[PDB]
Amino acid sequence: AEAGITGTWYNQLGSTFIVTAGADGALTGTYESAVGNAESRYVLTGRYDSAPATDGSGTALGWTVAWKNNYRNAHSATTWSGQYVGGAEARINTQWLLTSGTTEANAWKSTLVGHDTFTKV
Amino acid sequence: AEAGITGTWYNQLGSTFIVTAGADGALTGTYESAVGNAESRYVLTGRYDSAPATDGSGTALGWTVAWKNNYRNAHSATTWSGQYVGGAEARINTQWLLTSGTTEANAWKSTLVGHDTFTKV
Amino acid sequence: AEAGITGTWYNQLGSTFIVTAGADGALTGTYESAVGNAESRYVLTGRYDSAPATDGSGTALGWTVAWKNNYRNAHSATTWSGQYVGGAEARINTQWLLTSGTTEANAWKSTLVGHDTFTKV
Amino acid sequence: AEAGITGTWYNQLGSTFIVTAGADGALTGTYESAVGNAESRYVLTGRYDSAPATDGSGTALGWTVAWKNNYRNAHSATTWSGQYVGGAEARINTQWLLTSGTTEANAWKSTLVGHDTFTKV
Amino acid sequence: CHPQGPPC
Amino acid sequence: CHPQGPPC
Amino acid sequence: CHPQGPPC
Amino acid sequence: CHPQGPPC
Repeated sequence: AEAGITGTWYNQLGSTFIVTAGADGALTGTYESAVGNAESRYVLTGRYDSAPATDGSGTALGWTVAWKNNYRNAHSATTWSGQYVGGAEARINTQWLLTSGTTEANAWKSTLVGHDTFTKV
Repeated sequence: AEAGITGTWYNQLGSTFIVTAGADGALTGTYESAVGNAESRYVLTGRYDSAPATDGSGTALGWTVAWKNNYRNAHSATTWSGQYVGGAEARINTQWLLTSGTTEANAWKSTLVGHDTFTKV
Repeated sequence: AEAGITGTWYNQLGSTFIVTAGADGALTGTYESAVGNAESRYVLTGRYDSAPATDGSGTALGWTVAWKNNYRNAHSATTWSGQYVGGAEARINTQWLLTSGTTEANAWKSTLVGHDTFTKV
Repeated sequence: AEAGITGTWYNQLGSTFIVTAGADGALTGTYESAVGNAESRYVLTGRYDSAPATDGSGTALGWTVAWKNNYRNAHSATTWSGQYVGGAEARINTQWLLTSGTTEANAWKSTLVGHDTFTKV
Repeated sequence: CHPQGPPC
Repeated sequence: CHPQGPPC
Repeated sequence: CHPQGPPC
Repeated sequence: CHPQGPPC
């Protein structure tokens, strides 16, 4: 992976994620929403396995976005967990958790779950 | 939050997490497993909301650990998603996702889900 | 399990669940919300393992509630998945998924996830 | 939904699910694994909203399979939670939880999470 | 106020 | 209209 | 080879 | 014995 991960990825709803994978396991970049805009850009940070297994297994990885930038504060954070699979049609398959900040009476319904696939195309 | 987050947290199974929360939303530190050992230490990185709502709502946050260090490679990554609640008995309540790297035939069972509570005590 | 499951269970938020576990794996009963009321009662149905392992392993089980009765329609359904553990302080530990009916534009945020523990006390 | 739900559904891995949706919210049928076989058949039971909203919203539903029949006992149960969407290309979109019976030392890793889409084709 | 929650 | 969703 | 998976 | 679990 490593060099295979570095680049631009797109998901099925129109979001774009740009990432550098550093030599000792660091992921750093930006996430931007549909429309695409100077103001839908948010910082991302995560970690990946820098020595994956040599059989046809995927590379495990994860990252976080807090939904606050200079134009907007949505009082929430999303984590994606998944694996990179390389080759002709490389993709990242993930499941995600989105938690909102709540009062204690509302805490039982604070978290949504879903899934995304990212491609280079 | 911010200064309220910075410190040592413990969960119900004996794991320890040490974190600095930086002024513009960065979380950085180390995670160590039960036993406690120079060799069960792993790097963590994440993001938190640095301007939370002024009512009694929690602060939303997330972080990632890739399970590789100089002594061990488990070919997997965990993301925690949750919120900090402060005061007399401060805690971080989370749900988590653990993905292993797999072959495509095994991909349907790659991910576990669970939940942790961290305290300062 | 079987006879061990049959009865009244209570969770940490004040909800009550009454269940019969039938000889060949069937679960049938009613769920009622906090307050407790003739009008917060909903039908439940599920399945459990009727020949569990003889070591100290739990009994795996699951059930569903659709949130419609004669007084109220909330256009949603919850599934609980977990295991029964018996003995002096018996409990059922679960994780759950709540899906609302949505338009296709809203489908990405249709599902919440959380967790409950039920006791006989 | 109701009559729209009743029938045979197929997922992306080769599994087949046959269901009757009863007039007051009951779902009953059988699930069979890839290969297709007299011995990969398991009982299912669940609930669905029998009066859905008249706008273009989906119908919310859920069901459970315990993985025990006359030929095999896998000591586990799966719940699916999701919604039916009708029309030309009808489908059921779901997320699922699979719990195994475990000892208490192993309970933290008892549950897998994933997702399926079922079609009539 | 969803029926799963407290109260109602 | 949460920023994770389409659009905005 | 869990019965939920492919095959068996 | 995964490092997330108890012990090791």
